[PDB]
Amino acid sequence: KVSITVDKDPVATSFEKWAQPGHFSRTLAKGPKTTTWIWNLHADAHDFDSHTSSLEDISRKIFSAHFGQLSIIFLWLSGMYFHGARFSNYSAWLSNPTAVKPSAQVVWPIVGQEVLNGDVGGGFQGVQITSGFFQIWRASGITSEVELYWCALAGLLMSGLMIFAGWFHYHKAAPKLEWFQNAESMLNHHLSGLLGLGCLSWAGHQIHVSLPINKLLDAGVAPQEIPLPHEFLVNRDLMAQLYPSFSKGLVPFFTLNWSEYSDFLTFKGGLNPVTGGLWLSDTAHHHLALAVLFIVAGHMYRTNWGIGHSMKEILEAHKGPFTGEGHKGLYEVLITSWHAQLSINLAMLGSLSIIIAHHMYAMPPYPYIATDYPTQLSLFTHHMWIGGFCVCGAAAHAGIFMVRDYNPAQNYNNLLDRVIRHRDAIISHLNWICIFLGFHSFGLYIHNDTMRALGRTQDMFSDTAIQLKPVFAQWVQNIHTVAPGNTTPNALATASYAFGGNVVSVGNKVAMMPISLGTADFMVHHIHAFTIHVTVLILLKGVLFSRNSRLIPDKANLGFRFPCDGPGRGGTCQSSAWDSVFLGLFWMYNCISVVIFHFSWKMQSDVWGTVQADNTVTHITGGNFAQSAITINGWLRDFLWAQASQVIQSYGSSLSAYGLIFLGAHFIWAFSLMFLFSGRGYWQELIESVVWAHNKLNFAPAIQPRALSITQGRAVGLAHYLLGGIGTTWAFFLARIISVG
Amino acid sequence: WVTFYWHWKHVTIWQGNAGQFNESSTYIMGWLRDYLWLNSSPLINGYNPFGMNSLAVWAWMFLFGHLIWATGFMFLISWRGYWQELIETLAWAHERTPLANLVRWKDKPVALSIVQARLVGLIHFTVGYVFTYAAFVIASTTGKF
Amino acid sequence: SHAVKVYDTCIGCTQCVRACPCDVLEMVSWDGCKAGQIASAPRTEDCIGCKRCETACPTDFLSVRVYLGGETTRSMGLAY
Amino acid sequence: QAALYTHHQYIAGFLMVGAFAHGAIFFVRDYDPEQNKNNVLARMLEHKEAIISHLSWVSLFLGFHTLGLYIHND
Amino acid sequence: QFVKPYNDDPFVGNLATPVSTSSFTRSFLSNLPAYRSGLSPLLRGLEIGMTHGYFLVGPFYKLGPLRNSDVALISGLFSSIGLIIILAACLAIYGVVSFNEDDNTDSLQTSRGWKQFTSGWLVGSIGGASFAYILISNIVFLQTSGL
Amino acid sequence: EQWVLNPLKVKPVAHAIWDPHFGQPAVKAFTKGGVFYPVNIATSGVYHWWYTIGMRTNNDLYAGSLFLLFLSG
Amino acid sequence: MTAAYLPSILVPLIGLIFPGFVMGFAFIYIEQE
Amino acid sequence: MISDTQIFVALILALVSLVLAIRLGTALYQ
Amino acid sequence: VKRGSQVRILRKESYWYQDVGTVATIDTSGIRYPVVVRFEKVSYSGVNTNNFSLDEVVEVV
Ligand code: CLA
Ligand code: CLA
Ligand code: CLA
Ligand code: CLA
Ligand code: CLA
Ligand SMILES: CC1=CCCC(C)(C)[C@H]1/C=C/C(C)=C/C=C/C(C)=C/C=C/C=C(C)/C=C/C=C(C)/C=C/C1=C(C)CCCC1(C)C
Ligand SMILES: CC1=CCCC(C)(C)[C@H]1/C=C/C(C)=C/C=C/C(C)=C/C=C/C=C(C)/C=C/C=C(C)/C=C/C1=C(C)CCCC1(C)C
Ligand SMILES: CC1=C(C/C=C(\C)CCC[C@H](C)CCC[C@H](C)CCCC(C)C)C(=O)c2ccccc2C1=O
Ligand code: SF4
Ligand code: SF4
Repeated sequence: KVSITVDKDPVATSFEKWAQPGHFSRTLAKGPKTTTWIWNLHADAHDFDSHTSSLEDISRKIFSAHFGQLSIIFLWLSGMYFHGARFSNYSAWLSNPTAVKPSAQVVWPIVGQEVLNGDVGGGFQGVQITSGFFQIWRASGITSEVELYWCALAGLLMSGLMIFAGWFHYHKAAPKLEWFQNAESMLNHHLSGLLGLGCLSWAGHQIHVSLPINKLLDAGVAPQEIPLPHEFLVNRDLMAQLYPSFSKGLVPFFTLNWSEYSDFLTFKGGLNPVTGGLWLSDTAHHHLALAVLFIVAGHMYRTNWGIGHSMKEILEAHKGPFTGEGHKGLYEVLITSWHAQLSINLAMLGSLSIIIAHHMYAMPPYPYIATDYPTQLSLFTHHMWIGGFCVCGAAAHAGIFMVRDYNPAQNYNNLLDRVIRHRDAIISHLNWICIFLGFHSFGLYIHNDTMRALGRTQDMFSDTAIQLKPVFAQWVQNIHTVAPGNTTPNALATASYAFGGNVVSVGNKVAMMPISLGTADFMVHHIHAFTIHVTVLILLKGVLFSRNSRLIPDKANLGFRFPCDGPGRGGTCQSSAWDSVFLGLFWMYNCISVVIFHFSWKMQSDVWGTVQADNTVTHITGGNFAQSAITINGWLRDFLWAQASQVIQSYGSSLSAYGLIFLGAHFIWAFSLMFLFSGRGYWQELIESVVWAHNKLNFAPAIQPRALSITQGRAVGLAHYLLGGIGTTWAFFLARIISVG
Repeated sequence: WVTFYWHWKHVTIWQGNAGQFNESSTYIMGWLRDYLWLNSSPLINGYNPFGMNSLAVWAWMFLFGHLIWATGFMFLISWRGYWQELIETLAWAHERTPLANLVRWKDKPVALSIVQARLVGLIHFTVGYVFTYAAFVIASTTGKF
Repeated sequence: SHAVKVYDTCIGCTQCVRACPCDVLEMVSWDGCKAGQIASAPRTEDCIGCKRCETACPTDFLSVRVYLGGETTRSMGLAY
Repeated sequence: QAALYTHHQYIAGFLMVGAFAHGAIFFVRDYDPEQNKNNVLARMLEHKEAIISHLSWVSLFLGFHTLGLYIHND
Repeated sequence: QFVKPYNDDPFVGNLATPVSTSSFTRSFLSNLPAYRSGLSPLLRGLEIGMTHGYFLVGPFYKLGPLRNSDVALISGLFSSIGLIIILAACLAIYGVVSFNEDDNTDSLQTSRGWKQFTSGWLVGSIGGASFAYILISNIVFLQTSGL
Repeated sequence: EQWVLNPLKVKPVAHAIWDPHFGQPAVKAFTKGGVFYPVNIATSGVYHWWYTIGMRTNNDLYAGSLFLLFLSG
Repeated sequence: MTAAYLPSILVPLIGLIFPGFVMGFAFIYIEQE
Repeated sequence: MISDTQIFVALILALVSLVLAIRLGTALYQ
Repeated sequence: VKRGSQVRILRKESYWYQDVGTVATIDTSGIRYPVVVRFEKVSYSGVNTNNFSLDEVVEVV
């Protein structure tokens, strides 16, 4: 029976434990005999599975932590909306979106930092923003700072509601483990209610608010002259002027005469010629269809009334001759381990973020976002990074589940057991494929470099030489170009003009044009494959060998996160599944850096640019990519050296902040190498000398100073490495694109 | 640091614009822009899509130094246990691959020792350092004068 | 192989013997400590050098020391 | 001229690192405390803590303030 | 059902899988020269080298430095011969280092067996490279890849 | 011998280049120093050093090399 | 037979034959009982 | 300007030095 | 040195060399290192107690 059961007043709200750091952990509650205790406090703060053995307690803690996170996100959104309302040039941007740079942050004039308040436009000077909030609001139909103030108020109220809910559901009414372990009910409700009703409500908002307001805005009506959303709601005649099918009413809907709504529910495709974004009338139909699909999908599982499925039955029924027991035990694993669920959800969320980055650039969904090049580049790279981090976290939590919550007794001859039992084959084959891809993807660049440096330019892998044409990708692009009217008969235009078609230009600037793939694209795609495969190798090898290996037969006893097993066996450094995540995070950084560099160069060289009166488009770099992206020297010179000029010549301008952050990120990246190349013994001995110096003056801390643990040193090195590298790329990208766009 | 200082001061004096050093040496952006970025142009243009010159060898060695430096980063950051558990799987694969198990190693393939890996990474790092700066100094001086 | 040695600071706690993944350390009789037992390393050819014995040692600097010496198949822990 | 200067400076740094490495190797292998009973070498070992701590202090001093001035100018 | 222990030994580092222990796999492997029964170590090397030099000639011929020249095929054959000599040297040094002089009666795992194998491999490799050279030089299809 | 005449204008060549990987563009690019074959231009200063010492002809350098071979032996 | 032929006669030797023979002999020596 | 005879004399001296180097290498290896 | 007395350590290999601890017990059986010293400062291994001989400890004033 799916039912609600809670414990009333399980934990008393009191500050007693606020003054007892480490209370959650038995080893830490004692006190800080050394400085390692300080770091352990933070390292184990949110490891609820190591505080108690009670799945009920862990689930309640996770629920309340989720409520706190939602409150934080609502506060973040309210802050962005309030800044748009109060410290922004949103009205000027609405008046002239193609001339004034969006800005919603202003700095104070203290030490000359007022230089950062650049001339963005519209009689306003501030910090140019690249988050796309202006376009989000324009699509939503916001045309005033009053509406943004109300949005901020709603965000603040929701943040308060979320924090209150977290406190209430931890200290006043904490649901029980039976409540938590309702996968069927939790998926039915999420799918139908959350997703389906969310997209249904958004479809209603788009149909009643966004569509007419944006129709008038594209027609050129002034934002002050456009009527108000409630006016549109209550004046069916006014809305019937813009979309003449509202005079029909809901009778077509309830009689299945849905063609009557073709005026505002249309499968049009392409991009809005005026705004350069997707048709909001297409988005409304998209979201309505998604709402129907999700509400139907949310009626698949059994809750209380007999109708539905049981995921246990489905999984146990799905088994074959190559897999023995098949998916038996997975339902129990997933309703008894939070870490398995976290791994799955993180992997899917990260892959979704990557997919979102791709689709949000080839099909700009918001008005005037396509020609806002800083926004496009920033969003693409941001979501790529979030996706990579989420994937690495999925690997980490898969390893944590394997070490902690994996039970061979309950996993016998099922898929998990069989994977463990032939892990050697998987890792060996992935190793071979990684080496093969590395060779045949990077040795090609090395070959081109050597031939160009030897003057044998006819022996290179180039479009003007030996060719490596991505015929399959070109074939797919041709399919998508010809689909409108042939394989998608009732679609007027292609899904994206990147596949092929005509250039979409807004404000004498390219919004989206066909992206041509050649030898350089073939090479860079195969390098992407190489990097992804190596990252997967590291993460999967760690996860599979988390529990045991030929080297360390008892590794689960050591744990998920341990430094080593000593200098024996030749040396067992970094053998755990945590160190696998550490190295795989390095490799994810490599992969995503190459991906975002590819995007930046390709889009600046073959998509983005200004269209002349001739109809010809001159790109930001002008075809550099085809003949330069085939050599590492070409990447070093025509991309890094060439495009770093904007960030290194930013001093004295509003991008001087970008220049300073460029330098600081370089500093942090280098500073990471001190932790990454070094070991604990040297620093402990140096601390011994420093402690002697302190003792010579008859004083020294009661908390004995200690060098960072080995794992903590690796973590600090990795964190500083990632911060420095990503910050360098951040400053470089933002400075370059804001200078040339 | 020492050789950067020497080379930049002398390059500015040689071209007669000692004021460039006098003014840009006071902040790190000056070093990054007016010394490295500014003087790397002829070197990185040693060979390009439009041709090549005698500085192509120095450009190639520049990239060679970058490569070996980053390779040394491998040995300095990644430590033994991971590679020892990977080489174990590789040995298993070789032993159970038909037509290749006809061949057999005479020395058991093992991962590098801890001190050995430190030394190898240090050697790669040092070679990258030295070759990169040799290429930069010689090529930039020869392309500017 | 690695050279494992025991010193008189031994208190007979036996944790070194219990921590050894192999079977290299065993308890023998002694009169120098209250427990009347001292650690000994008869099967030093099976030592791998993990120093778990060293980690599981409560005396001010260790009563048990592992000096890593020549490497063999057993010392290197090579299952192949 | 630039090539020669860089060459000889790098060689100098290598040689200095080697000199200190072999001093350490001497301390490990060839040092006889009973022979060097309370001479200059034994005294160096005696106040190694003071030496190392003051060297660390001067290093931090120089680094902090040089980097701080550079960042201020930047 | 389809994946089982190797040779009914659960604790050997191998699994019995369709790719590893199917009837087609076993027949193919047992009929290859490296495993066929009856062949002397010399005949095994002969067949293997015949097979290998033949395909070695192609890559050099069509992608070597002198591929756009009149002498592309001769250059490819001569590079194939060079690589064959290098690999024969590899085989010889491997044989002298790995196999001691004890006599196991030419089982391909002996000094004499491996010497015969490497001799046959060199002869067959050079012969196959020459045969491919002749065929390419005399057949236009092979020179143009069907163009 | 042709560097001792105009040392401020002639580039000193270290040794000839024979690399079977060079293309004709590379050979032409490296053919400098007044010679007619690809060469490397010395950056060691041995030309200036020997000129100051008193070496003027190639026979002087050859005799020095012979003596140093004898000394190595 | 002039000295101009010496580079073409020697560079292949010093760069392919000497390394190959040295590697083979060193291999035989290091792997030898 | 450097004659083939001069180069041959240099090569002969180099060969003598190589023989002596092999002798020294053996003596040191012992 | 008696029970409950402050003693300074004289063992050079000791984490507490030239440091003061409290004698917890002195065993007269005749073992090699009878005295037991407890310290407030924990060592690197995490132990705050050790066994010392009577010649490696000096009573403080
Ligand atoms: C003339 C001076 C001199 C002398 C006589 C010695 C003598 C010695 N040193 Mg050394 N040493 C020197 C200078 C000197 N050193 C310098 C300048 C440094 C600082 C860099 C060091 C640092 C140093 C350390 C840290 C150690 C020694 C050790 C030793 C002893 C063992 C040597 C050994 O293991 O060979 C090593 C054999 C080799 C073949 C070296 C291989 C690696 C080299 C660097 C080559 C790498 C470059 C690469 C091949 C180039 C690639 C080119 C690219 C284009 C592809 C020996 C007594 C060791 C010892 O026994 O200590 C107790 C030791 O631990 N030395
Ligand atoms: C420093 C020494 C050295 C020398 C002298 C050469 C010489 C050569 N290389 Mg290069 N090469 C070198 C180092 C060297 N390489 C290194 C270190 C690498 C690794 C990056 C390469 C990688 C490389 C590649 C990838 C290629 C070359 C090729 C070539 C050829 C030049 C282009 C041409 O048209 O020839 C080609 C025309 C021919 C007629 C080839 C005839 C060669 C004969 C058969 C050589 C005799 C071999 C000998 C019997 C072996 C003895 C083995 C023993 C030592 C154990 C030529 C044979 C090209 C080639 O075609 O090679 C076959 C080529 O594709 N080289
Ligand atoms: C839904 C997301 C999610 C959730 C709920 C969790 C939950 C958990 N993770 Mg995490 N994890 C995630 C995503 C997530 N993870 C991702 C994306 C990754 C990949 C990087 C990881 C990788 C990972 C590892 C490798 C490990 C965990 C562990 C844990 C557990 C304890 C973490 C802790 O105590 O943190 C407390 C919080 C901190 C220690 C703060 C860390 C923040 C660092 C210092 C960087 C912050 C920089 C910040 C952005 C500012 C930069 C700007 C600068 C100028 C200041 C906990 C169950 C640990 C575990 O289970 O061990 C048994 C563990 O070892 N996770
Ligand atoms: C740019 C990189 C970098 C930096 C900054 C340092 C810094 C340092 N190293 Mg070095 N080191 C590096 C790379 C670097 N290292 C590398 C790659 C290695 C090879 C593994 C080493 C290996 C090494 C060793 C072996 C030793 C040092 C030592 C030192 C110290 C030298 C004295 C000094 O400059 O003090 C001045 C301090 C600095 C320049 C750093 C201060 C950074 C900022 C400006 C301080 C302000 C912080 C700010 C408020 C934080 C806000 C952020 C927060 C909100 C999160 C210092 C801590 C020696 C030492 O410890 O001496 C005491 C020492 O023994 N380093
Ligand atoms: C150590 C000094 C030295 C160096 C670095 C070089 C370098 C070179 N010589 Mg050689 N050469 C030298 C001395 C040296 N030479 C001497 C003394 C003579 C006179 C006998 C020659 C005569 C000579 C000729 C005739 C030719 C070269 C050529 C070359 C080039 C290719 C290599 C070759 O074919 O060698 C061949 C070398 C010999 C047959 C004899 C000399 C061998 C020397 C004495 C070996 C010394 C080894 C060293 C002391 C220790 C090694 C250290 C170990 C760790 C490896 C290359 C630029 C060829 C080329 O293409 O030039 C452009 C070429 O045609 N050299
Ligand atoms: C003469 C003159 C002319 C112009 C005016 C001026 C005032 C400059 C006047 C005076 C100049 C003077 C006094 C210059 C002073 C220079 C001096 C003292 C230079 C000394 C540098 C010292 C160095 C490297 C020391 C390096 C030490 C090392 C490796 C030690 C290694 C060792 C260790 C670590 C363990 C023991 C064994 C061993 C080998 C000793
Ligand atoms: C696995 C798979 C999937 C899809 C289908 C596909 C067919 C591609 C299949 C793969 C097939 C493959 C890889 C086929 C490759 C075939 C090869 C390499 C065949 C080689 C044949 C070699 C031949 C004749 C050699 C002939 C040599 C001769 C006379 C030599 C003669 C001589 C010798 C030996 C010595 C003295 C001189 C003299 C008399 C000239
Ligand atoms: C430098 C270094 C140290 C010494 C560094 C220590 C002990 C860090 C202590 C720093 C202080 C206590 C932090 C507070 C001051 C900082 C400037 C503030 C930023 C840090 C907070 C945001 C947490 C190690 O202990 C170590 C251990 C293992 C591998 C590598 C290393 C390593 O590289
Ligand atoms: S741990 Fe140290 S003390 Fe305890 S028994 Fe083993 S050796 Fe003796
Ligand atoms: S090292 Fe590992 S094996 Fe050798 S004794 Fe100590 S514990 Fe037992």
